[PDB]
Amino acid sequence: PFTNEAHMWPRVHDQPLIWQLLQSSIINKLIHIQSKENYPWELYTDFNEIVQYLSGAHGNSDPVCLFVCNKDPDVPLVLLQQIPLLCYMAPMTVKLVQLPKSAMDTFKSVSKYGMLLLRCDDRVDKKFVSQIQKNVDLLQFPWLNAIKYRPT
Amino acid sequence: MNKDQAEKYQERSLRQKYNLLHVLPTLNSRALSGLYYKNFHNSVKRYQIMLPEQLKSGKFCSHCGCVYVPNGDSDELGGESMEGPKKCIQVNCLNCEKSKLFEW
Amino acid sequence: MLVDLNVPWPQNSYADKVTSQAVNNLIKTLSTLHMLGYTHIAINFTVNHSEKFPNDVKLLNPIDIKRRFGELMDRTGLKLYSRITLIIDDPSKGQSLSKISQAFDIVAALPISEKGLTLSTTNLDIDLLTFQYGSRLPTFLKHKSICSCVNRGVKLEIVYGYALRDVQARRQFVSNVRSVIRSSRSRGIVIGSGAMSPLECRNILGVTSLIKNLGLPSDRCSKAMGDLASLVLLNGRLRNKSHKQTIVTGGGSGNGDDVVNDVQGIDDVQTIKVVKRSMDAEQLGHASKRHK
RNA sequence: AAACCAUAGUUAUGACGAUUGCUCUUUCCCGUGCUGGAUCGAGUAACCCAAUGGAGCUUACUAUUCUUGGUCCAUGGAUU
RNA sequence: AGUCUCCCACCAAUUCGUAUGCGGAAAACGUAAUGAGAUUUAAAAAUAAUUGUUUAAAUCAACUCAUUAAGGAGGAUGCCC
Ligand SMILES: [Mg+2]
Ligand SMILES: [Zn+2]
Repeated sequence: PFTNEAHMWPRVHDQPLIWQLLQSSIINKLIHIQSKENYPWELYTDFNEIVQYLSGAHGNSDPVCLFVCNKDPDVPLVLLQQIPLLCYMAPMTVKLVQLPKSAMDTFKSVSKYGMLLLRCDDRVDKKFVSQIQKNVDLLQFPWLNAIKYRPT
Repeated sequence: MNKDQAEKYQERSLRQKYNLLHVLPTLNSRALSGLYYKNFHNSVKRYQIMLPEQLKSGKFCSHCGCVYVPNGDSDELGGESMEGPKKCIQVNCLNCEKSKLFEW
Repeated sequence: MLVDLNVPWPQNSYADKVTSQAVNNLIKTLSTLHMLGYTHIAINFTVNHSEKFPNDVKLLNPIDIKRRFGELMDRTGLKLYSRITLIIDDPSKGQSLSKISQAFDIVAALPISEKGLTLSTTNLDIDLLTFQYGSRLPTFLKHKSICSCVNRGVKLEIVYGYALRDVQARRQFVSNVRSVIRSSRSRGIVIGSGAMSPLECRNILGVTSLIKNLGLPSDRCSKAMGDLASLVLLNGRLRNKSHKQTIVTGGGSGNGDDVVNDVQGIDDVQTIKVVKRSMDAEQLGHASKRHK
């Protein structure tokens, strides 16, 4: 497949109760001041630096965790075109995660656009990324399989 | 030709064409990229089956015909740059020097 | 290279059972043809179109090239082909050529009427058009039809072996052959010998003398017996063995394994050719540089 | 009741003999060479034929079943 | 040879009174310069004539269509000078 299984990324329903708690953490981040948001935690919220950090500028930390609001209308199809191939080709282990409910567009309302990648090495970040690697992991390359482009 | 064996042959031919449209030269050689793109489209036109718009939008290039790809098999990247909006979102490639922009 | 395409089989209908004396006489005449000199021989099997054709495949070909002719060919050194002549007079509904053409190699016709002649020249997929040199001609043969049929394919066949049968038959044979040569513009002419015994066979020079006395030049006779015979054999071999001249299951590496030449190698119950691996990707492309 | 008229005219253009010329191959000679000369041979083809006259276009022809001129980001060999 | 086209009486004009790239009485006629095109096209195919194959679809070559009215004078550019 090329984008066929790119529809079905996440498969767990234990997600929401801890997800809006993750948005509570997002509030904790964003309520300090322009600098003290990224003071303890590396958060990036600009598509330019989003792609520049994955281009190969710095390779310090392997685990990167990127989060996008998608699988819903009222969203840039043109920009959701190319982000999974970008996070896969990146040499860093980038765990792309897609918000599971469309009503969580408060994310769109708060940071910039509904895009946010972080450098997951802080002890709470990996404290839960070790519980999310248990949860979901699905990322392949279309050049390898290319057996289910879109038949039938 | 039996219809049941003809359908299977059709899917097999489509699979083989899309697979050959991938690995080394369709990525590197823009000539072969355009050639195999034209061949695949002339093959899907003869069957008269609609193509999925979700991929049809961002499928390939319009100047040479390479897969729009940014950076188990390490390969070449299709798109060298992908800026922010800066006024409006655009995407550029290496194989040629033209860029395609879409509006939000 | 000499080709004889009109060796008759001692049988007309499927109700007949051929005795051992007839196949022994055929063995003797094949040995006779090999003694003086010949390259290709294709035996003929005449049958009528009106009667019902048996609804079988493995019983339609009563030749058995592999059992007896395959037993004698290793001592003889030539190849045999199966040919059938469809004698058609009226357009009846019995028509299942899709099986006889695929079971046999070369399919010819022997029309008696004008409508049958026209339909066999236009629509019927055949290889040779033979006329009854024993009987009279149906009507006045035209030029444009024969020329367009030669340009389209099927050529005419002259059977000089029939003139050795009777005394009154030679006059009608000559009267038919001269008209055929005049109406065919001497382009699509293939000569054959319809002899049932080795007693009525001749040398290539005797055939040349007879045909040049009939009216056709000698160089054209040699050309038609050398290249026009090989081409009419190739047509009937490729239209059956291969597809409609697009993909051939025979691969000629040198100059002996050809679709018409190689007959013991190519399987017939199927169309595969099991050959050991001789072409990989690591060998040098230039044959002059490629050495084993 | 005719207007009847073709440097072929109504489906006729027949039978052979002789001479010159052209293609390749066989050899000789002067001065490498010459639209050179002389023998030993073969070939002079194929497409097809008028029916009142002229022009244009298209379609059949030339493989030991006559020939000629040029071109080729076609391949094959050699030198720089 | 061919189921192709046209001339073989005129008409200061209901009679193609057509100064339309050139030649031509006409021609479903020859050729010249430029741009583009391929059942996704103006139109050729895998839902008037002719030709066995019957334009092209790396580049060249070939087909189709779309533009360029005749003569004299002035200025600019390029070549021998
Ligand atoms: Mg005539
Ligand atoms: Zn390009």
